[PDB]
Amino acid sequence: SHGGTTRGILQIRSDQQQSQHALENFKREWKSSLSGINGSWQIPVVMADDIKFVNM
Amino acid sequence: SHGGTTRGILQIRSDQQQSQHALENFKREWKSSLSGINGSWQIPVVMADDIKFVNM
Amino acid sequence: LNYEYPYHPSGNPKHIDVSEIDNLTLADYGWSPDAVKAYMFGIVVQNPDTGQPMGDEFYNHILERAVGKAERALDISILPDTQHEMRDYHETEFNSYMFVHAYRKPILQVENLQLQFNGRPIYKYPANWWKVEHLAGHVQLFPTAGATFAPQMIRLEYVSGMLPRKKAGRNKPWEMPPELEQLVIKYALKEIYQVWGNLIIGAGIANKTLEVDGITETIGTTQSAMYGGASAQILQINEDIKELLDGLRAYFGYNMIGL
Amino acid sequence: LNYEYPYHPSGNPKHIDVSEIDNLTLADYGWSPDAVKAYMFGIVVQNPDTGQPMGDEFYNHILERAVGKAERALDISILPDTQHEMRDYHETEFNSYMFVHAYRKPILQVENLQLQFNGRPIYKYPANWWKVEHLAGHVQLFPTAGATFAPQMIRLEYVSGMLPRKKAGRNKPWEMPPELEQLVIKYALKEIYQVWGNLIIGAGIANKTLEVDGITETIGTTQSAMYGGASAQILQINEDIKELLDGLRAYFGYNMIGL
Amino acid sequence: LNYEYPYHPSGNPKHIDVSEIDNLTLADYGWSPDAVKAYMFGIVVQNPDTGQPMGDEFYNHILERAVGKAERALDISILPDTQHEMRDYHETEFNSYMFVHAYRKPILQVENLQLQFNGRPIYKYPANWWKVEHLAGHVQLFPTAGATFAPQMIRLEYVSGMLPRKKAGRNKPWEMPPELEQLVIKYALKEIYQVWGNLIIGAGIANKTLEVDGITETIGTTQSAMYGGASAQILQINEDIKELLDGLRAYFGYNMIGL
Ligand SMILES: [Zn+2]
Ligand SMILES: [Zn+2]
Ligand SMILES: [Zn+2]
Repeated sequence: SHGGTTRGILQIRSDQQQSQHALENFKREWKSSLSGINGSWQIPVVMADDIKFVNM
Repeated sequence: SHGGTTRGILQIRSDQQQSQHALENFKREWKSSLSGINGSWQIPVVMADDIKFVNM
Repeated sequence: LNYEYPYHPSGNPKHIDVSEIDNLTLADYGWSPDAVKAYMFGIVVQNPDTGQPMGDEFYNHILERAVGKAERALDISILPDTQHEMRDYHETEFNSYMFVHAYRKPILQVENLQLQFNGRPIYKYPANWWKVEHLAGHVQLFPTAGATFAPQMIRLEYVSGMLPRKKAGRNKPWEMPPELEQLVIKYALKEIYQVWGNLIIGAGIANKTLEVDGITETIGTTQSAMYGGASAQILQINEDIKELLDGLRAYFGYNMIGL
Repeated sequence: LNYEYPYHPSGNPKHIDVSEIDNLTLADYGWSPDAVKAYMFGIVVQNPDTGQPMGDEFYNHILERAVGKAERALDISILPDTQHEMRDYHETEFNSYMFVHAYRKPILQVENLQLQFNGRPIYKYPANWWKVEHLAGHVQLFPTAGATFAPQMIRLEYVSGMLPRKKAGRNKPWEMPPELEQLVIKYALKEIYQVWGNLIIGAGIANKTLEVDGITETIGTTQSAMYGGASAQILQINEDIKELLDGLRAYFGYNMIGL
Repeated sequence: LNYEYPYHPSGNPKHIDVSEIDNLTLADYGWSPDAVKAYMFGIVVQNPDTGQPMGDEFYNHILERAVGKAERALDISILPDTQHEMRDYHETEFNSYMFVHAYRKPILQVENLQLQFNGRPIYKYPANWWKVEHLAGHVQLFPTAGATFAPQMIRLEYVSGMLPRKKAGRNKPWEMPPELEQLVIKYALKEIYQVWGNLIIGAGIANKTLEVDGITETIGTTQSAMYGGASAQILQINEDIKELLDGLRAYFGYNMIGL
């Protein structure tokens, strides 16, 4: 009813944060490739300096 | 039907990546020595600077 | 709605005429020998024995290669050009509103989009279906109404590039950011300083003294057995490049693909 | 309530006229050659052989690029401009009171907001529904009364930018902070010091002595084979930039998106 | 469709005539002694005792080896050449639309593609089936209609290489990037600076003083017991090479194979 169910945070890190535009078209690249049943078994390749997932 | 079943990545690393020709005749050295029942219990010796296998 | 056919004013507005892409030149973006020389105000580069100044040919040469370096340093298309791509069908992205990422970005406009078989158009999508995101390099269809991949099913023709900005200090997503111009300048300047740094003194001189008939002269110089005569300026320019590339690699995003 | 239609006085108050955005200039924000020169009080930049001082053209050029660098260094829009966006439908955020984050911030005002299909307005939301948060760059609707996404359903027109502050020492969320002005100054100053640092002495001189007829002169200088003549000032300016950017990256937030 | 047989205009467009590959020369790519000398403006290389300048023969020699080094530094084919390959059958990739990766890239065009047995063609694939990706080096078939491998079943003839770019600042995927030219230049320049760095002073001199009859001369030089006379320039050129190779190794991809 009220909680945060959020599994965790995907931390991507580089010399500077992406602009909001860059991040929203990265969200479009993500959802058009990986969401739902249609994307269900694909794996993204990402070449950021470091990638971490924090379990909450 | 659609997934990546790929077990993992064999990372071999040295001062520079092999040419495509070198890599394709390394694939021939590999398959002629190690594939199927015929190769099933042989172990390759490799002298790369470092070798890693990433489980996916 | 009425429009020049491909250029539906919501999904694919016209930003350039396919004749203007031939008419645009480096000087229209401010990349000119005078622009480089301005950043070396109070310096002149000249042949020490011949006295003749270095010609603008070398400046324009250096500038064209600085643009090439900039276009690989950021995964972008700077000068307008017509791109023709044959793109693979992939089921996930074809199902995702026919998603395709162009190889070159920004998109100035899409020119053609067809599904084909041995060059025969199987279907030509109405231009009112085309959805373009210019800075992202994304094209999609929103229709008005045995294998996961197959090669070269989709034919895509478009113009990639940037237009020179129309206002001071500001750029639209299809217009060049004001300091990518300065980045290309800095890249040119870094080579011109390497040229000039040879000529401030005679070859290989790092100290000199001359004494004649009670007159003495003695010069120490910015050359040394380690550092060349323009080391300092090149280092500073490298700092500026680092800051500029940080900012511009924040403006353009991280590359990604789904496998 | 009565108001100029889009500018509902609670949710979308008018902060600028769409004619004033053409009338505003860099000098209205205090970015002027005189402002740069003030920070180099007691220095003059002049061609060592020709004696002519460096013209204001280069100052304004540098200032425009310093503004561009500042607008990428902080993910912000500084000079007022009209932004037209076509935005994707996403079910989570559309359900979250039609939440959209603008690409450019601050919002000075929202100009139009529509849900559309091939350019046909499907619905035009009453301006009394529009909720704007200017510094955040957030717009929402609070109505008075088969897929999770679809491309370019939402059409949003707005003005992004900052106004020059109306009081000393203070700024509203849509007004420029007093020291972002100083940051753009410092960026200009860092290039002008690179220019001036070439001209304090003849090219490549790092020490000199002259002795003639019992008169001797000898000068050591801030140039060296490592450090250029204005290294120190550039280093200090870099420190000030670091502090300013820390503060301003605390004023503007961290970027985030939900996937 | 009508075309010169192998060069189906969608899948295998003709980019060069097999007579022009003999007519192309290094100078057509801008690799010329004058181009090197331009980057050493204000320097001349000459025999200290004989006075004769270094001949263009050594320049062209160095340039040809700089091209060879560039072709191994990036896993690429630069100058057009006809490649004839006999390729292994592998079941996974033969099932994957007859996928083959060429040893040399880019592909300018495919010349022949056959499945054979002791040199006898078992099948010759219609040229309208051939799908070529030029910069990737990939060829596939899309047919119009007891072991996992066997040796040398597939016969592939093609031209690998790059054409000189047709527009300033721009290249197609089969055209040479503007700064790979500069990379080959830099490689030549690095050897020519090693030659020139021996001749600025007499052999092994790192300081000199001469005093005669009240006249004194004294020279310090960029030579030392550690650093040679052109150490600085070579270091800078190495920096430029590093940046160029970073960019070009982003343009060409990572190598991969499935085992
Ligand atoms: Zn992308
Ligand atoms: Zn935000
Ligand atoms: Zn490859």
